[PDB]
Amino acid sequence: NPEVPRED
Amino acid sequence: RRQACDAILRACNQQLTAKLACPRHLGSLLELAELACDGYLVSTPQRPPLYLERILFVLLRNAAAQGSPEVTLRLAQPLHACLVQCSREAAPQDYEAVARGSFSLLWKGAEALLERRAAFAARLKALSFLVLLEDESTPCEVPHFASPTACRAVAAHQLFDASGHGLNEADADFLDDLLSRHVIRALVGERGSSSGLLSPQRALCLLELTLEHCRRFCWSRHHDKAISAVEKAHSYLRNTNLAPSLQLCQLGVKLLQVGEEGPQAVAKLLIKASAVLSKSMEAPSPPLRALYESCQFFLSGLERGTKRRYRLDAILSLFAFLGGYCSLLQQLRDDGVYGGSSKQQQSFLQMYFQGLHLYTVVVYDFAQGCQIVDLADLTQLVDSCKSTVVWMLEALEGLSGQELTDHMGMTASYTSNLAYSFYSHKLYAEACAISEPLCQHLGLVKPGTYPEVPPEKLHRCFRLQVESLKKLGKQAQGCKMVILWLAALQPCSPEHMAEPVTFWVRVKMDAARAGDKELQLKTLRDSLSGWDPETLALLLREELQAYKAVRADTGQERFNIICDLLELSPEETPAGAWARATHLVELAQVLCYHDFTQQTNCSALDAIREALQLLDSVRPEAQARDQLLDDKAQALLWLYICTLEAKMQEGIERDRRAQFLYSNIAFNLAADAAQSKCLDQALALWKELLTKGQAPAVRCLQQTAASLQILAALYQLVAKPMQALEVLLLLRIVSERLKDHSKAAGSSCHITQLLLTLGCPSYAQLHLEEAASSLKHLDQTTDTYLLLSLTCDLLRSQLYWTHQKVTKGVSLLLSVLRDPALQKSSKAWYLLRVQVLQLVAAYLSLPSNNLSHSLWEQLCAQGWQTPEIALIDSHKLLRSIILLLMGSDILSTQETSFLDYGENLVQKWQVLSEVLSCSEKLVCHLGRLGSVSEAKAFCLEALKLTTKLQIPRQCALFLVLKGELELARNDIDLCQSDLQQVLFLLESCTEIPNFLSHSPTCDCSLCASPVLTAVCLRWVLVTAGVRLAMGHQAQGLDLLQVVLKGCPEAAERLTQALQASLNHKTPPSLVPSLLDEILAQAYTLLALEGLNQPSNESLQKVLQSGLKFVAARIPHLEPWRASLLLIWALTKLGGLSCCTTQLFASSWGWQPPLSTLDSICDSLSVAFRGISHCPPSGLYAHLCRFLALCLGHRDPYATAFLVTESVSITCRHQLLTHLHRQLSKAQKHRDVPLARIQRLFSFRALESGHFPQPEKESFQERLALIPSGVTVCVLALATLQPGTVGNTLLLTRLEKDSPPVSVQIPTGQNKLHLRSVLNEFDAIQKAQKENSSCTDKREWWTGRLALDHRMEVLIASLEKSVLGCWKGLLLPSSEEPGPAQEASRLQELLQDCGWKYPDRTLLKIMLSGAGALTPQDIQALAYGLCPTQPERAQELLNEAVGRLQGLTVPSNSHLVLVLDKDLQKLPWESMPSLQALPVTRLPSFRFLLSYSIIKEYGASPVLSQGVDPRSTFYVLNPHNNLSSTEEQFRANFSSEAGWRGVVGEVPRPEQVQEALTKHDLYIYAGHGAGARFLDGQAVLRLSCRAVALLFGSSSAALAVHGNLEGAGIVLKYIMAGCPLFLGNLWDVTDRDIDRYTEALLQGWLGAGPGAPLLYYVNQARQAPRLKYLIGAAPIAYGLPVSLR
Ligand SMILES: [Zn+2]
Repeated sequence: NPEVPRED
Repeated sequence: RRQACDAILRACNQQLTAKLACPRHLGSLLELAELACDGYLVSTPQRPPLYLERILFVLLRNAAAQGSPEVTLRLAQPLHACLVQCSREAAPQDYEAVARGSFSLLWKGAEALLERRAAFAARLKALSFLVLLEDESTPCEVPHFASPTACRAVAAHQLFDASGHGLNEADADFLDDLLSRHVIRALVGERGSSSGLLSPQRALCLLELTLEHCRRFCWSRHHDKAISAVEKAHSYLRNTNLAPSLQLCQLGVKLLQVGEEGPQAVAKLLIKASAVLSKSMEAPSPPLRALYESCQFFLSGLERGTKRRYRLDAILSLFAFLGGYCSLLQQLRDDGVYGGSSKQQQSFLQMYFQGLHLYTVVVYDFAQGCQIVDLADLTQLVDSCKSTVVWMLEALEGLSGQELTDHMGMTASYTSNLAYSFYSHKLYAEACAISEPLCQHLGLVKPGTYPEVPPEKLHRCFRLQVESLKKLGKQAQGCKMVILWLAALQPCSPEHMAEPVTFWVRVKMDAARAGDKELQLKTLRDSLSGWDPETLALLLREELQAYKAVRADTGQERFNIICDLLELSPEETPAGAWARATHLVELAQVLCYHDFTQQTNCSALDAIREALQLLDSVRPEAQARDQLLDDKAQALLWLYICTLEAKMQEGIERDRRAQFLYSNIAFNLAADAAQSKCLDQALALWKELLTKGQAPAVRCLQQTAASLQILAALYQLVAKPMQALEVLLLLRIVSERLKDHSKAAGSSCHITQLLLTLGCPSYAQLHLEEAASSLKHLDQTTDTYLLLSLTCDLLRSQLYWTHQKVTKGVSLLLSVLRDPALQKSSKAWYLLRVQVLQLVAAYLSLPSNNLSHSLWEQLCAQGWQTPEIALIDSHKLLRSIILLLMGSDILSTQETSFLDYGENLVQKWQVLSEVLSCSEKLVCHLGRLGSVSEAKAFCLEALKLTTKLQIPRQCALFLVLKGELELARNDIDLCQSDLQQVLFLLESCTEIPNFLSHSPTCDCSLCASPVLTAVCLRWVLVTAGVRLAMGHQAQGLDLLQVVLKGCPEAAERLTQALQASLNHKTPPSLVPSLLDEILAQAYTLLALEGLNQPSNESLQKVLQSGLKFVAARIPHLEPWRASLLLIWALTKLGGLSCCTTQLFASSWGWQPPLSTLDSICDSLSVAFRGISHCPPSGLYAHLCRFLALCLGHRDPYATAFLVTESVSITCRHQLLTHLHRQLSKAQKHRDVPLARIQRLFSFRALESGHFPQPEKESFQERLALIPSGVTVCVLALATLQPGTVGNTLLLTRLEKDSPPVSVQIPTGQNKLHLRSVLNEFDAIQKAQKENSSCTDKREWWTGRLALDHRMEVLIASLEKSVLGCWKGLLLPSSEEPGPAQEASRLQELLQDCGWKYPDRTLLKIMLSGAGALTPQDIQALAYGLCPTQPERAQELLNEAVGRLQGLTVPSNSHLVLVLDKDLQKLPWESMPSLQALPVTRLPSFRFLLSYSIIKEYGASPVLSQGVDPRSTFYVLNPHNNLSSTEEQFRANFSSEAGWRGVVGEVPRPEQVQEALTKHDLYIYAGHGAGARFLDGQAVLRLSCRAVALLFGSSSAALAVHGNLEGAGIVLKYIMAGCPLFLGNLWDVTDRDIDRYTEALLQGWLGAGPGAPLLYYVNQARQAPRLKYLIGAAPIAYGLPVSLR
């Protein structure tokens, strides 16, 4: 499952 | 008998009458006739019918015909006795012919004989007969004495000594002998007949004679004889009607005889003196003339005795006599005998005024000599003073003509001197009373009756009263007296009316300040009602001018005055139209800077437009053409001002509503040129007025000068400096015509400053001398003098700076800086300080060779260390002035009135212009230094300011600067957009661009303006840069050729324009230098392309052309000279590619397994000395690393210093600026650690010497400062072509008490070079970003796994293919003594195999890691170190490592990695050799020394004590984007003991500030680095006590844009003092970084006290599923940190 990046 | 003898005598008289050839015979016959006369006398001396007397008279006539006075005197010798015996009466005219005619004969005889003594004695006997029968003679006139007999005696004294200085004792006796025995005896008579006293006529003669004798004797220094003479008359003074006369004469003769004695003496005689006069007038028939003549003598005693010998009682005693004397004179005036012939009556009045003239003089004498205790005496004299003025005005009653005019003239003087005395000794109340009767008479008199009394006398008499009333508190009565002052001068010119008008406004303004409004209610119109309309209008205009002169708030007063004036002026008449237009211009000003439209229904623009139309409809006469010019010019100027004010207010609301870069189109319209046309027309009118030789006929030239000042300031704001120059020249002309030397000096100073800004120092020098000349006519106590002298000193300092006289210029600048007057709290002083700061920056931008070391310390000791600091302080002061003048609306749009009082108007536009100029300087300097972000901040602020004002020219300038900055950032799209905006502004200001292909001699807007020409050339430069960045070569080169052509051509146009404007004969000696920075930059860019294209021969000669240009202008274009020298050195090195041996090889002791170099070192040393003081980052780094390469191991310390000084230069500049801000607030609140850090990061803290001796000494001290146990390794890339990435690694190992060790590692020779590694890293990041978006889970995971494997391969390559054998330089040193001994042994044996530069320290360092020294590492080392005989060296090395293996163990220590902008990206900490070691990163070595300083003074609490685990602040899931992170971390974070923080909310900026300043740990488990709630500025404004554990994406990364040093938030944390900063080098995914964070926190916190964070950082690195893609991301910045 794709993980969201820790960015804005 | 006797009759017969008389008949014979008559015949003898005829015989004696003949004076022919026988005159001696006739004289002999006359002698016989005298005997015959004696014989006749025996019978009868004189016939009863006086026949003998008639015969004697005939004989006397015969003697007169024959000129025989002596014979006649003998003949008439017994006549007095014969007349005395004659008695009877009826003496005829013949009696006079024989007696008075004898005196007449004697008068002719006196006119004959040269001598006087004998002749005067004969005349005295003749005088005894001249008026002998005067008992019934007619009275004499009254310019003379009482009787003719005494008048004769005075006449003889006239022939005597006329000077009357002294009388000889013998002369006094001889002179007395004549009158006493001949004249006095005859009048007295031997038969005195005591029964019959002297007859009335006889008595008057007797006293008159005594006075004349005493007056002549006393005046001619003789008093003793007169004392006896008075006694003789006093002897016969039994009783008489003229008795008082001689008693008063006795007192007079006494007074001169007493002379200077005890004080009471003067009073005692004066006391008796009053009694004699007073009682005599009481008599029913007083001797009027007797008292009069006698009193005049007594007055002389005082007038000759007026030697300041006066007391209080003397003056009152004088007033007693003075008053009685006045009664006598007016009483004589009553008598009408002299009333008919006013000739004598006028003499009586002159005597009255002489009597009063004495009183005024005596009082002024007393007044001057008065002390505090004496003021009581001065007060008692008031009532006496009051009566004096009353008598004088009463005396004038009836006088007409010059008698009226003159005698009014005294009464004005006499009261004025009396009032001045009281005004002088602080007696205001009494002064008004003395001048009141005169003041009211002068006002009430029908205007014109007194048309000749000097205006000054009237002005003085009135001024004393108005001032006295003003200071007592009587402001109400003062205004009425002012009207009386104007009333008296009703028939007078307007010039005299100025002073009453000035006093009116002052009295009313003080009244208003006192709180009174009733006085304010009254205006001149109502009080002056009854005067003619024209004079009332003139007075109202003067009152308006006086109101415009005063400061503070006067808007509504001027509005009321303008309303009254407009009502008075009749609009139906053209003259009324002109007056209405002028008053409408005044109303336009008032409505322009106030809000009274609620009372007029008219705006400022409507009023000024109606004024302009009315003025256009005025056809003037022959004269009045000048006044019309002035009025129309002022109207045009104020129309411009009001339009600009409306535009500014509309812009304020535009921003307020919006609260851009879209309004740029709104700026430049046809309205811009239409608006500037008004200023052009005003200038044309003023030039036409003030150029012609004749002095202008304007009502107010001061207003013309002030308007000229306002026009010049507006022209500089709109960026039209030549027009401002013309206006300043006109101001100089006006100031010369107005005799104002302050204005002349200020104007000349402004011209000098303008000429210096343009770049022409000669014309500037000429204007500085005119200013110095004008300054010598001013009171040196005035602040204007001090200001102008300090300004002239600054201008002379700047001229010395320009003409390379730096030593004396620095001395002058230090004298100005140290002057206490520069710190005075006034707006003009603030404006002076700004130019001081700019000149300080000018001196601070100079190379160290220009000035001595001592003067450099003296200049830096003032407070500013870098030019940027001085410029920033100047900008801050300018903003403060703007705030103090016009609020904050023009600067920010988040209420104070403008308060226009003349100076504020000029200062407003001046300060706006200086803000824009200082912004330009700051932007240029900061962009040149490589600090693009700050420059962009200033550029945006200036663009906003020019947006509000709507000035297209300044907008174009700042848009070009912004385009240059965006090119520096490598942002091509935004730069192109800015350039296109510039193109539109330029094309619509003049109405491939069209301003190119213009004639060299062109007169268009873009060619007649230096500013627009500069903007065009900068545009071409930035466009060429864009073209070259986009790969379009030979187009950017074409544009650079255009720039090269354009700059010298434009300089000549400016030269010609300046010469034609100032009308100098010779041209400026040297062409101005303002486009020389543009030409130098073009030269630099063209030479750098020649480097890229070595074949183009054209570019090859450009390096020599540019170097000669920059060498001709030392030291002003030094940074460009340094760049050109670097390019020359690179050209001489040869091919910059191919990775050959390179000339540097000989200078290095290891190779991968005069001379040209001497010349290169010299050139590079010169360039380094050029830029060492204030270096641009990239150029400095290039020079430093190239010179380190060239120097090699020929000088280890120079190489290490050069490598150290090439890293993080922009951070050094920013730290210096930040430190200055900290010290400034420290001074404001109220520093030693701050001073030491300034001295550590400073560029000028060097001693004098030759390169590199002072640099090496500074480096040696900084190396002595290193702490123990720390290893500093600098990894820099040596770039052999600017704008590229080098493949040579410079490695410097710095340690305490060990010599520096350096090494060069060329990586181009091998595959997997440094460029390949960086390219692979960037590709990995790109692929990660692409994969993040994908939605298919399997593809996402597979791509992530591939990226992790790529990261592992890159990390392995870093250790094996880049550092190779030198990896051991980063490892700690051994404490065991084995490696030192082995190095000592091997050094000599290695030197015998060909080791060129034997270094024991390098051998020690490499032998410490003996265990991990692979056989291949040994082979590389031995083969590259001893190339002559490699195998023997390999054997020796293998033997040494065999002896050292196992027997050595690494120790506790710390590795600080200093990396450049390109290498900081790579994850060096994850290399397999560095996995088990504690490693952190610092921006530079000076930062490690700074950390040591802060820790010594106890400012870093966590680096001194430790991290408290209970002082943590966490920001979790602030934006509600991540639900998994919250679920994982919420329970752990909240259950932690003592931890506070937030979740699900953006923490208020106040919360993060307290977190960073008051806690020891800060954890951000969110997106990015948290720049949304805490930006770099906020963290920079605070001191960071806590350890920042930032777990976002790219938190520790530095962004490299173009060729600029990396920027980021971590740098701000380090500069704030963060003990340690943990962050992600690249972007991460949520769950993996969650596992890393959990592992790190659990491992560190569970460890307990004394737990190094770095150990658990590398252990937490093994937690994620993606080991290298996520674990390798976190890095540390700072120094190691533990738990307490
Ligand atoms: Zn042109």
